[PDB]
Amino acid sequence: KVYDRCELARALKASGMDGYAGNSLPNWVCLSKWESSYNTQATNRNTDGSTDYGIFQINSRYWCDDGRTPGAKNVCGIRCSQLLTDDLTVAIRCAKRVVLDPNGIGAWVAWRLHCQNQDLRSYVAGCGV
Ligand SMILES: CC(=O)N[C@@H]1[C@@H](O)[C@H](O[C@@H]2O[C@H](CO)[C@@H](O[C@@H]3O[C@H](CO)[C@@H](O[C@@H]4O[C@H](CO)[C@@H](O)[C@H](O)[C@H]4NC(C)=O)[C@H](O)[C@H]3NC(C)=O)[C@H](O)[C@H]2NC(C)=O)[C@@H](CO)O[C@@H]1O
Repeated sequence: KVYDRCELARALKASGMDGYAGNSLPNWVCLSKWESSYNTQATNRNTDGSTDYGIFQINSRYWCDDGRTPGAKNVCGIRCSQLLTDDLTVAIRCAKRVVLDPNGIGAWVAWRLHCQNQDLRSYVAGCGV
């Protein structure tokens, strides 16, 4: 599914992402936009054999099992395929686990690049959330 920006903002707010581990909602909408253009089916293969999956582009070296990644740890304890559904439940559950590690939201390259230190008001403007 390709989510609409406010549609995604509502689903994230409903799921307790607003303020999760101290990260306000706009943070999550901004990273989703730059990581996947709001597409739950987005996939990106890396030079290292890993692949990034879903709306949050979660990497198969550490978080999920895709059966073809060298030295994979599967910390979320899921199949990477579960990160590509229209339903965001599993992706959200795994994103919540990722941000608890020491690097926090800095785990996401797109966040470090396009969202960190920026004015993110625009990402939730007009959503009424
Ligand atoms: C630019 C590019 O090629 N790639 C990006 C890709 O980097 C993004 O995926 C990110 O990959 C990085 C690099 O592998 C991941 O960071 C590692 O994350 C693990 C897990 O948190 C860290 O190990 C943790 O280390 C802490 C501190 O020592 C320990 O407390 C924990 O025990 C250990 N946890 C476990 C469970 O092993 C490791 O240190 C990180 N490495 C570095 C150098 O920071 C990052 O998690 C990952 N992000 C996501 C969202 O999957 C990816 C997404 O932006 O896109 C591009 O492909």
